[PDB]
Amino acid sequence: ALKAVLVDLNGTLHIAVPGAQEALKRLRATSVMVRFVTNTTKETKKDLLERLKKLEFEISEDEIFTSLTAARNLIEQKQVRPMLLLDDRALPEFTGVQTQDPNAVVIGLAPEHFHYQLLNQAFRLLLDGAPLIAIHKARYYKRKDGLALGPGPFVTALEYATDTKAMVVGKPEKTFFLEALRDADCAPEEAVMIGDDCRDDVDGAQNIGMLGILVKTGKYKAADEEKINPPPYLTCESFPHAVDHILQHLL
Ligand SMILES: [Mg+2]
Repeated sequence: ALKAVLVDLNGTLHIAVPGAQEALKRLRATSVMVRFVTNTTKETKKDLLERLKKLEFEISEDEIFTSLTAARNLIEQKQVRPMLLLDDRALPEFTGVQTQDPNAVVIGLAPEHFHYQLLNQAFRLLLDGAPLIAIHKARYYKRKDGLALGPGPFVTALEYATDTKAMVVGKPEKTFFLEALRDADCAPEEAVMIGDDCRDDVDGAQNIGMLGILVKTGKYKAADEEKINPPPYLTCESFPHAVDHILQHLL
């Protein structure tokens, strides 16, 4: 009955977690589809794959899925020409997407685009009926010189200005999981997500009816499992442990 396993790529697989590359080879001995997922506004599948190959994982490219892929999929489903308020680094993920005469607004973390004039242009697309698509809505992030504005304040500004709500496509939001699961052509109920983040990874997956496994690596702190309802289907020490459980109980 288990058809797909989604695996967070950051803190679940490396900080390389010991046993991970072996545990994954073991998971592959089954027929389960394996997907490697992350929220990102900046990173390509090619870079992420690279980083994983360095670390001795056997992962192919068609297996990495991100916040950006979710946005490309939605773009292609809605058949819209987005204005891409994205870092120049994300744009390889949108090659072949039409952006001229735009009729949609896609917004990630794009400081160089996060100025009045270009924001006002986006505003006028939304007044005209353009859908607003947000990669995610984080208030801030940490950089070399301290906390800095993330994409969330700027999504909200556009939302405030137009009295509309963005479709958010990054974790914990439902779209991230449904698009990740799209290539397995399976129900969320027939999949599991493994992450070190009880909210973004595990609660997010379980809100659409996936089984969520919280691992005590990466950004996990003791009693994180207690902050969500219901609790994670399973909380365990690491990715190799998650995997043994899956082999035992779910396959
Ligand atoms: Mg992570």
